[PDB]
Amino acid sequence: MDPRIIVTTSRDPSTRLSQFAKEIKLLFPNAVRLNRGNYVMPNLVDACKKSGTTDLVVLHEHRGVPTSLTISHFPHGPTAQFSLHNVVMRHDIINAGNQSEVNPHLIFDNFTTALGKRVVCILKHLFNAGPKKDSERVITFANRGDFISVRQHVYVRTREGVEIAEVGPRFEMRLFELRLGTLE
Amino acid sequence: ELQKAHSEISELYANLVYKLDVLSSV
Amino acid sequence: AVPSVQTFGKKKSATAVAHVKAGKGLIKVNGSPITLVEPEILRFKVYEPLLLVGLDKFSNIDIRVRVTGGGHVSQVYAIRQAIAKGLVAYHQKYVDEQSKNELKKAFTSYDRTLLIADSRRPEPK
Amino acid sequence: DTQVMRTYHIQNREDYHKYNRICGDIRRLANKLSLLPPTDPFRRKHEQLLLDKLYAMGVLTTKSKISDLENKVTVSAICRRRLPVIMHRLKMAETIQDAVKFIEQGHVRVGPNLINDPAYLVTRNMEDYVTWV
Amino acid sequence: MKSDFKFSNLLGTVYRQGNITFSDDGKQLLSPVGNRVSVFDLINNKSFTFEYEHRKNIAAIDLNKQGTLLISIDEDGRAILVNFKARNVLHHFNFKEKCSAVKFSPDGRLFALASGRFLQIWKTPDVNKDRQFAPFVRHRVHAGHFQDITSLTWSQDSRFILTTSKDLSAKIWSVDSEEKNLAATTFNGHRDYVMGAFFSHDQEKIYTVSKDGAVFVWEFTKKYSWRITKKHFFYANQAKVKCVTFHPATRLLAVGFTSGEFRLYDLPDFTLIQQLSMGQNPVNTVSVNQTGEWLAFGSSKLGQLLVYEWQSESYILKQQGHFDSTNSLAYSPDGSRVVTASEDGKIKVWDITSGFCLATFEEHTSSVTAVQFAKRGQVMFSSSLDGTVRAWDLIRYRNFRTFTGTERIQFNCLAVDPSGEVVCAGSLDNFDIHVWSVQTGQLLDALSGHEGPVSCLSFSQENSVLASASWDKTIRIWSIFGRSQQVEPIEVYSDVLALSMRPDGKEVAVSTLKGQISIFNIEDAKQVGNIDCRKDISKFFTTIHYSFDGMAIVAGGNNNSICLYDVPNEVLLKRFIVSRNVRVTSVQFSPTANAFAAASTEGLLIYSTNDTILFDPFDLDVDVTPHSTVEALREKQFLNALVMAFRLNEEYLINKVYEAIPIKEIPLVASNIPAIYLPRILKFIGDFAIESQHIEFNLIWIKALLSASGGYINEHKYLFSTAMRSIQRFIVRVAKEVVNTTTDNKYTYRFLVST
RNA sequence: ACGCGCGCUACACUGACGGAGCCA
RNA sequence: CAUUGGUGAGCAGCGAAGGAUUUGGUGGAUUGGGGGAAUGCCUUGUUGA
Repeated sequence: MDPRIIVTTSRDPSTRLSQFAKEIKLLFPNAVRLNRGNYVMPNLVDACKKSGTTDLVVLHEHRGVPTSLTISHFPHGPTAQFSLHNVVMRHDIINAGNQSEVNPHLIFDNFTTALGKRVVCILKHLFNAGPKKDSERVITFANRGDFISVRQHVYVRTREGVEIAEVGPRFEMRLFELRLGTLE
Repeated sequence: ELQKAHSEISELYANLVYKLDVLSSV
Repeated sequence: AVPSVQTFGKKKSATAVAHVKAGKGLIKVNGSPITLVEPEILRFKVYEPLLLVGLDKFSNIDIRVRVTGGGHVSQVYAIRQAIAKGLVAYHQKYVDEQSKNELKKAFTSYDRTLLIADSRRPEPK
Repeated sequence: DTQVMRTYHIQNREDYHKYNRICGDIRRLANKLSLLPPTDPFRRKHEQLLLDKLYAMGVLTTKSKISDLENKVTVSAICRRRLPVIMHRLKMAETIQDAVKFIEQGHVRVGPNLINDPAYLVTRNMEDYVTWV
Repeated sequence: MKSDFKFSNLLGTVYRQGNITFSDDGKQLLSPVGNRVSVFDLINNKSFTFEYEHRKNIAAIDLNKQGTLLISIDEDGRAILVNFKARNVLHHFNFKEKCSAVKFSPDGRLFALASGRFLQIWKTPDVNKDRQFAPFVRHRVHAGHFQDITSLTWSQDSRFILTTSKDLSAKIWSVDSEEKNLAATTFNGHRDYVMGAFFSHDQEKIYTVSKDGAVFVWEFTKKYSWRITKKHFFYANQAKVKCVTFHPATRLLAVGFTSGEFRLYDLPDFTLIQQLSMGQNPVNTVSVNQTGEWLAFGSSKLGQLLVYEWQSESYILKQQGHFDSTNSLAYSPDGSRVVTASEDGKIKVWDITSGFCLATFEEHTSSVTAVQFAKRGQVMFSSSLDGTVRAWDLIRYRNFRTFTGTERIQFNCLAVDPSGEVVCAGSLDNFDIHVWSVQTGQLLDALSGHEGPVSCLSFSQENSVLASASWDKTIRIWSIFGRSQQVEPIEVYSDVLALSMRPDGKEVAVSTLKGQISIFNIEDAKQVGNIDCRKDISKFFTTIHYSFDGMAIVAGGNNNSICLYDVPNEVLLKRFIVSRNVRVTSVQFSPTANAFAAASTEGLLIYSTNDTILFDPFDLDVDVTPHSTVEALREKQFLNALVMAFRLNEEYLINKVYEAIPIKEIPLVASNIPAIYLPRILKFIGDFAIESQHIEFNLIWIKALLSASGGYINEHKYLFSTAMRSIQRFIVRVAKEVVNTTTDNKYTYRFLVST
């Protein structure tokens, strides 16, 4: 039911990709860090089909626009590639706050159910790690048309005051290539 | 009536599962 | 028609094909006898199928092999594999079964996968 | 009639009669289970399971509606579940004739078992494992 | 082990058609199968005669007047003779045509066969030795009739043969050229087809029965001749009278039906005594005991494979099952009970040491694929094609749990730990393996590691290792109880189906995709690959099992053959089934080291290590006389009687040399036995114990031996494992006797003090 | 005015210089 | 250059006054589903002799 997520980059990460992969590692009890000794193996289909996993995340960098995230659901094969805003130097965080088994509440703003809805399913289908389903933190997905923003906040009540807690990195992605997948 | 119809249709369904199951592994 | 078989083998990326026909005892590598291989250190590794079974064992045999692909070392793990299954698959068909087991029993005691190719499938534990 | 007898290399004439009786049982099951009030979950659940098991049997390889149950279930559909027609359409032999010529004399294998019967049937999920000897 | 392994039992009673009869003793049941003849004794069912010259699978059978002669007839018309212990005394192709019935005299002089359109009677040979090329002599033959002879009846004079015919008529035959009353007069007037006739044992009533239910009574008036006396007409019963047999009590009738019910009547009264139903499957034939106390009737092959024994005061003596072709076998931890799995979806327990059909369980919706015991002796897990697995305990007869939970229609392999914590099953059509805790049926994980259908699974006695053989040239090893997982090897060859484990956790036996059967350890050193599976009347590798002492494995495919192997290369012995149209589908090894099993489509098990063979273990004959030197060591030197007569192995000596030594001598003997003469006597006590009534006597032996060498059998394991199991079953089966009844005289004295 | 971090380039005596062999 | 496929002539060796390939008959042993009536039928009631 809950997915099994694998994270992978090119053979040459620097520090700025290392800490970034450390933040992306922080979506566990099902997020695992792993490099390849080739750049990207073409046998990853036997890797995921043999391992039985469902989803794959790839970090790389190209020069059509700058740096790129890639998400794919493995057996069917839809694959969204997204573009990032900032990869320069994020926070060196690998675990702080709670654990990532805590399923937060999930917020989508600026409802577009015309053609971004396939995205809104996948983000629902990704972040259901853990048996919690009871909110301790919160993750925010802000549409601004084709600009989205990512937030992580912790509930800080004070004298029954609903104060947010900014933690972790602040992302702002754009819809890059989204390949029309299959029923296969 | 309705219970009778569920009786005979559940009968022929039980027979039909058997007849296809003969071809299922042979 | 002459009695002949054909096997082949492969390490990491190189592949190597072997014919086995009845003859007078020659072992060639693409144009060249077996004593030439160069890396020059690892030549005992391709001698390995000969002395594990015995020096003679070839007196009505001819062997030629050839090499495609690979780096320096990984060509040699191919051709030591190809002569290994090559020799056995001759004994399959014209010599008795019981010679073949004695090859299989002697090789597999010393087995550095002379009869199976290694294949890597990495996996998150 | 005998068009079907000649198209699929039937070794007999009895087989068209037998599959005609089985398809008759399926049609009268369809009619009797059809004539109920359509909100009765008996009818919905049992026609649904009949659809799913007829997916698995490979007869309705086409993904279906309810009304296909009157429409498509013929003798020739289950006759296309016979082994050499699976063999030909899996592009092993060249004609259906030569496929039957191979199964007459033992070269074909489903799973780990030898086959020599031209009336063994395959599922929609056993046909992955067909090779030679 | 070298012993002559041969068939002397079979797996469940009646699969096939035939006649059926008792002995004259009333304690021996004669109930054939099609292929051989299985004569039970009524108390403690055992197996006596095992012919095999039958090339065709039907019998006709009878014994003479004391059981010293048995025949059996198949379709072709050749017969085979045995005396008491299957000597196979005589053999005789008798006819190119088939036989309908065979009947002796009560005198053993004459012999009766019905065939074709004739009637043969033969002069009976006595018991002797052989030395006849043709032992049977023709006495007379009688011509003629109009068509076939279907039933036969003998009289008390041994002068008087009453026989029916197929042409709706009956005839009479004087044996000794007397022309008894100068008449062989026919019987006619029968509207319907004749199923049998009988001659009453007071020489005045001649009896006929027809297929409709009609019964006709003629008198011994030969005004002058035959007159009818009592007629009937049945039009509304509307079945067919299939079989008929008449009482030697000469008062009662028995009538069998196609409809599936059992009729009893009286001869001149025509009262209805009782009728009984057992199904809808037709009654094939019925025969009565010689005193009317016991009834037995056989049921036809396509219908019930069941034979009941009903008395005239209406209670069923022996009930039974024995259904069709079998999927799976496993031995209980006590070496006495054997599970079977049938195609129709039951699970039956067979006490094949004693022929009972003990108990059943029926919750399956379709066929059963896998059975295996847990090592506690408490529980056994069944696997099905139902889409679920379930648990069972023995005489609580109650289903613990039915594990399932993912959508599935096929499971194919079931294995559990010795620890009893976790149960694993391998889906034939998922590329994954399932585990369950037996506490709840919680799902722990789903261990995704294969690429083909997983097809055989077993554990280890080390019990940290899971052996997982899938059908994609890949053998795998698993950790379940640590804090990580493992790396899993690759085969060299040839897709595997059959996996079998050593009870050490150190050796794994695999069956490659041809006749080569191969072994390698847990550091993948491939020891042997072994040669093909012969005997066509293509080649396969279906099941394989590691024997319990750690010195042998047994291979069974589907090619009328079964092979023995040791740990080194050699082919030990090839046993095989002769019959005519798979056979073998499962084989496992007994914990008594006396025999093992092979699940065949016929159904046939035993191997039976015996001791009639002269083994010479440690220079037997330097101890020159087995008699007089042992006679010297019965007067003196009781340490040397054991070592002397133990190197000797006449079983007709070990009773006396073992019995005769005194009680006070026993701890001195056991303290000074050699360590090389130990296991054969520890195995000898474990199978001699179950027979006699010397419980005190053998118990002081096992006190001395188990008190003597405990650490030596603690370290030198895996043979005293087998012997120790054999003695422990005797200990528990006597303990639960005398503790029960000694309790039942332990309440009494204080119950006197009560009031 | 400056700072922080990533890549990129040197310092090694596993040194130079010359050939010959040879694998994706 | 690859005793590489087809084809033909010779030699060592093996055997000696015949050899190699191919085929016929013969004997022994084994081997039917959904709707409908006139008409006809079936069942049942009736009407007159």
